[PDB]
Amino acid sequence: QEEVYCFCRNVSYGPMVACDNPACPFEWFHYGCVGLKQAPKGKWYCSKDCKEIANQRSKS
Amino acid sequence: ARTKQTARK
Ligand SMILES: [Zn+2]
Ligand SMILES: [Zn+2]
Repeated sequence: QEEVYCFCRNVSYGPMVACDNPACPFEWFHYGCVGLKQAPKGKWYCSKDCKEIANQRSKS
Repeated sequence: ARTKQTARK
């Protein structure tokens, strides 16, 4: 099945993850869309922001 | 996080 997800505006290639952030515009993003592999041993954030969004206003 | 993967080309 072909469904768009990450801001990439393209379909889910295969390697993906879901935004583990209270917000995260979506809840499915591709690795080719973002940056990672099999997602770190634990949890990944839909996007470089999806994570920062979970931190909620942080100097980091 | 809920993930769905299939390796990368
Ligand atoms: Zn997100
Ligand atoms: Zn994408």
